[PDB]
Amino acid sequence: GFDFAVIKELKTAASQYGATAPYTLAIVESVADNWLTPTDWNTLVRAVLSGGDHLLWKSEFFENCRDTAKRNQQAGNGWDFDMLTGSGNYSSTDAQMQYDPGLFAQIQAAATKAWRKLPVKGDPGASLTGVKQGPDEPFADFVHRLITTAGRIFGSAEAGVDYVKQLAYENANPACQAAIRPYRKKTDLTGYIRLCSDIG
Amino acid sequence: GFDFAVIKELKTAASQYGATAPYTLAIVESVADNWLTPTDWNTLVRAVLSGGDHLLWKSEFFENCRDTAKRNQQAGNGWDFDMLTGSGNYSSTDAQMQYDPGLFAQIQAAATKAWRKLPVKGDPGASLTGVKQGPDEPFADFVHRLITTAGRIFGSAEAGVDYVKQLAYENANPACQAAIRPYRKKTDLTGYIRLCSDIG
Amino acid sequence: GFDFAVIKELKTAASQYGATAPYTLAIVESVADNWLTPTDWNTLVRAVLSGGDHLLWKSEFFENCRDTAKRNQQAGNGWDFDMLTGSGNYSSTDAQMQYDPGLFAQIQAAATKAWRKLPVKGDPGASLTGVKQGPDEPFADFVHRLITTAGRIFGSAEAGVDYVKQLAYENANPACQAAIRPYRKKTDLTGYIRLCSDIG
Amino acid sequence: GFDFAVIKELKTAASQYGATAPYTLAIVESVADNWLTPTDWNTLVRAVLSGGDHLLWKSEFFENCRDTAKRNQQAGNGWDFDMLTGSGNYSSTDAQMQYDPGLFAQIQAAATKAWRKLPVKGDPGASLTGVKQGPDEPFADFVHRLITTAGRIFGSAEAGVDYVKQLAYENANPACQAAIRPYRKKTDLTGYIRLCSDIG
Amino acid sequence: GFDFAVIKELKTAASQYGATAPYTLAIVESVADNWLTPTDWNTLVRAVLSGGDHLLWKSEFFENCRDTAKRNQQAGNGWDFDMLTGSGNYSSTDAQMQYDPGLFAQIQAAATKAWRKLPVKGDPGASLTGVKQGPDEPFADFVHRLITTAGRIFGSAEAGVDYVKQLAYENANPACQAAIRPYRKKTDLTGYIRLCSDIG
Amino acid sequence: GFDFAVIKELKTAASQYGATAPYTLAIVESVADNWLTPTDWNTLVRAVLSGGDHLLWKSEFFENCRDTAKRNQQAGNGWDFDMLTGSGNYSSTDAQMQYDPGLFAQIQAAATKAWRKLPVKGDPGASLTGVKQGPDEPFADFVHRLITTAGRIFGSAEAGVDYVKQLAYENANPACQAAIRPYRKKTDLTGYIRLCSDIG
Amino acid sequence: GFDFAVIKELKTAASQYGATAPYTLAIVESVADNWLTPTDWNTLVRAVLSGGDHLLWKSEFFENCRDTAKRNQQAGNGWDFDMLTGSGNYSSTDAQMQYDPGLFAQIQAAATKAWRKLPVKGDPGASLTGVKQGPDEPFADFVHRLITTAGRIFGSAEAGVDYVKQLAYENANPACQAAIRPYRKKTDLTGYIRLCSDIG
Repeated sequence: GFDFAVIKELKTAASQYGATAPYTLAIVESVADNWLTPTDWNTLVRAVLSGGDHLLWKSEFFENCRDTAKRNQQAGNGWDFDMLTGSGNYSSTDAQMQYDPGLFAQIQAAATKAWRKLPVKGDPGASLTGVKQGPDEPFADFVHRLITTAGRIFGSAEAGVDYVKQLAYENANPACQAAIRPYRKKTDLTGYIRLCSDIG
Repeated sequence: GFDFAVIKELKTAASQYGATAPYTLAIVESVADNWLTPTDWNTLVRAVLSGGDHLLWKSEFFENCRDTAKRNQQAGNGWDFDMLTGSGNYSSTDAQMQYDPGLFAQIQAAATKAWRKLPVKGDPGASLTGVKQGPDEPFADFVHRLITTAGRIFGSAEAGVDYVKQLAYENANPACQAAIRPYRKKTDLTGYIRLCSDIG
Repeated sequence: GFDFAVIKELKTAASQYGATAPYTLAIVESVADNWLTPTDWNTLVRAVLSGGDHLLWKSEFFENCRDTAKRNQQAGNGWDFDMLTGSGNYSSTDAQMQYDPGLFAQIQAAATKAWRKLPVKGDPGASLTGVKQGPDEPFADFVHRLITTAGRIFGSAEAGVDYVKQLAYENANPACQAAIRPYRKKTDLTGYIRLCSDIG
Repeated sequence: GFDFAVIKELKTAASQYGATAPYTLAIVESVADNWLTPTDWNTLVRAVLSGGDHLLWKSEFFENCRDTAKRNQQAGNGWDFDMLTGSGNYSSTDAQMQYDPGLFAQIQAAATKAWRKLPVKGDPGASLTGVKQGPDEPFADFVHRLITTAGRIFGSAEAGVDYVKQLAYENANPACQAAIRPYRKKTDLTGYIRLCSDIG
Repeated sequence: GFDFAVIKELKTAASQYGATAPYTLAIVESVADNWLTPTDWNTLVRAVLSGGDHLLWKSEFFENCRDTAKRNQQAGNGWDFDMLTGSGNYSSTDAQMQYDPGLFAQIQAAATKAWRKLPVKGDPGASLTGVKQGPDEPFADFVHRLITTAGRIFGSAEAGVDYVKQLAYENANPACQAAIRPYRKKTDLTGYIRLCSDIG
Repeated sequence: GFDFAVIKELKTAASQYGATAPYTLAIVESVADNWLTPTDWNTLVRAVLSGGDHLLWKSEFFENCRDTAKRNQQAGNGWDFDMLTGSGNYSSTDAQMQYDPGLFAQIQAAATKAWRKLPVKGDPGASLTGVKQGPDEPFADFVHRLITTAGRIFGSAEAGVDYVKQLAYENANPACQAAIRPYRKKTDLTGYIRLCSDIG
Repeated sequence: GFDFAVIKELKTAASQYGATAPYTLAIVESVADNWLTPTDWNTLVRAVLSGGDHLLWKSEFFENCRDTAKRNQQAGNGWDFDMLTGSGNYSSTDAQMQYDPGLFAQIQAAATKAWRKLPVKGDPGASLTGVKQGPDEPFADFVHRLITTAGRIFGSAEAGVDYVKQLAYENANPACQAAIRPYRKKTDLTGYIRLCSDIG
């Protein structure tokens, strides 16, 4: 089916998380769940994504998939042109929907393979390590935001380290961080959540 | 074909990088390139991997793939039992090799889908952030090792940050780090490669 | 097949590890993988091993296996003499190879049962607890050697204890141990690998 | 024939020298020596190179070469579609190998023309002017490396100038450069090779 | 067609830039655009160029092109003598114009291949690094001249470096350079264009 | 008709003004006035412009225009392939000129729609806010240049503001600006044109 | 037969020794040992050598050898055109191999005569008299290198003279030469080999 808003949302996450974050490809493959055409899949993506990424993925589609077609006719499928074009001649919606289910397996695998291929820019997440917690904002909630998105981008929650500790420290508001740095070194989450829980 | 050593190597990388590092799944899908049986694929993996991971992936194989079979017979493939068991009745090597190429697409997609599913433990890389550069070891080569594997695990080379700077610092030998910390703060790779290039 | 060198190697390990170390019986059963004659198995072992061990195992073979034959003819196998002698009358290589596969199961089980029976001397590993690390030798590599072989003999890596700590200590070179004992008590592997990493 | 490693090597040189260094195009035209298909030539290059470069060169291939086809049919060749597509309809390996030798001349000229067209990024060589000679590394060998690669990139050995002299100076180790700068100004290669030839 | 003046101009650029500067071969291949005879091409070049270069290129023409003819008759072109002489027997203008278009591809490729081969002297550009800006001449325009021609010869605009900075410095008039050297070190183009913009 | 020089000129303005300045699209649509082929329009633009921009615009041409073709055949035009390819099969110049005038309306609208789509880099005008008036150059003429081009890029003459006042100030020569800043704050164009009108 | 590497090696020696050193012509005549075509001999040499040398030798070949042909037909050989062209009409490999053995004598003599004719530049050996022994390098081995190559170029080992003595002296490292010059004048090889045999 046509996913509209969640597509927009993953595009937003793609610009913040990058088309490499376990998040993004997880959602990719999640949407790939449905028997549907790569044609509109890719029109959709080039709508959210930017052109050359798209057309490159689809050109490598043509190349590798028609090599697969070589193999398929070595095995003798008798296919690979029309659907395995994205749209060959009359793939107008349903005429493309005429997929073989194993042909659907092929097309879905190829689309996700493509999407898997091309590299992201390489720097959409800097915000994570960046400025701080907002001063008025609650601290532990900010830290929770931090570790959750750090798992999102780093790929695991188990990135937490004195690196992450001083990341939160610098990111804490001047009040809370100014309490923590004189508080102790080797200070753990319990100390922070204990201390800075007020407004004043 | 039977990949032996590189399989061993990815298993080693899986215990160090984890079955989440872009490295590991990249190699997974790279090996998935060949028309072959998921049966020996999975026997291989359960040989390198540990059992429950394997049999769980293959049970979810059965479940989701026989739902796919529901759909396939809604479309009317007339298949999904024998090959889409891993081995149904007489999948003895070649009799399994009797795959439909679209059936191969399905099985490869399902295997990689499974492997994609289950979570790693969550902490095979601690060594990265860990002890140091060896004292006798050359420093810049160590740093190169660091950023390369940091890209391996973090998923991008663009993790480098004053975090990574003090990571190298602590990791540098007492000589080089003892030169760098008095040297300057805000010190970049050029400074390190400049300074500590000797033996004495 | 004829394993030559690895047999020699396990014999070496048997004199150092003893025919009790999980290592040795693991390799025993690993070699037992093949449909082959206990005859040459045992000629091989008595070649590496020493006679009375061998002939005793094979005498208990005769005894328990011919009791098994009692049972087999209670069930009525109609066998147990020729092959279940090791060589009865014309077991000359292939004529012995005429094994029943369930007969092979029996013979392999009996051979490994025998090998399992007789006791080792009781002291081939003293070297482990013994003299030291060589002075010029690297320390942490020595310690790694220590814990690996300690797992080999003790049967688990989880023998490591302040016992093992002072074992390494005494075993460390006079330099490193003379650094460690004044360094601290309750000192862990991190401390050792940290300190003694040099040559001078 | 299939050049594998040297292709990898020129790709490495392309990232260091750039697809403009006399080196790179010299090797390009050197490989172009053989009667072979631009199809796999270009698949190869897009394998080493990055996509848009490739497909752009091949699109301009289509454009200019089909203008050439205009001319060819003004002269009346009766060709330019199938081979002069890269693969028109059945250029499957040998069916493409069905080239006319003058048609091969055309295709080789067109491929090299394309490759000649598109511009490099513009900065893969900075290393040349960059950090230094390694301190332990021998100096004159480093200088030799310098002038050789300077010829590689600049296109001639006759770039050597007091620019290059102070380039080597800065690049020399602190020992050798600290000897040379007090040594003299207007110092030539003979002076450097004379002075810094030791270890200490 | 007969290019007269631009040929003269590239010859001038060849004596200043050398028959290696991306400029010169770019113009070479640009003129090669037309279906025409290598005969007058080469008469033209030996008119601008100097003899041995020419006749050497054309001798290697004969050699490599008649090896190509070997191959062509292995493929069976049935040609290579008359046109693939430059003029065999009756190549008098139009009778040479009787080229096959694939034969034209061959001849153009061969001519440009030749021209590509032979080496320049090795030092036509010294003027670039040389004397200075004229004193009365405007400085920034001179610098623009510098970087443009430096791109011409070096092959890229990205040669600009403190080398090029002191090149302009020395090249600046005594007034402007005498202002700049006391002005600052690490001075960029903005500083120069800012300062020396006057006459007095 | 073939516009040559003005095309070059708009390309120059595109690199200085950007393909967003009201100037550039005004000229675009001005040239679009003529019944002509998008084919050569786009060959022209990709000649001045850079490839991916072009081919992207034309790919979106294919996509949206063949959706328009969907609609056209819902209305039943019976067209959209050959001309609405840019060149389908025999669009060789006149055979493309066989456009329907409403088909020309479509193609012109599509071409300008494309050109309208893709984004400029985002920074070709910095010169505007940049260095200054040349010292010898007349001031008010420079200011006139400023406001005219500021209208060109900003899209209106009504950008003039104390921002623009200090822009001219900084841009004025040291003489004139050094007269104006002590002259007054809130100084208008009349003051500047009054004061700095001399040479000395 | 095709000598590849040794040809490369003599070319290297030709650039260092010059095509006059007894070495080079000795190797020339050594290779001339085989009944083979001067055609590929000369293609080979012009591959290692540089063109005008080659074609000049072969032009004088034509001249003197066709004078020899004058004489041959005064004696009435009835030959000298085809083979005594290098390749007359159908000297394609074997058809050239159709040499008369006395004709081979003629062609070999002519080729070596040519090669004997033309003069070397006149200065490829300066290195010999040049910089020094490397400081770390062993001295007597360096001296051995010296006299061996001095025999190579000078044509005899009996060049050794107080000239050669001070050549080695200057060439000795500062240590050894600084020992020798105060050691004695009229010092012979025995003194040097005696003294400087150490490292320190």
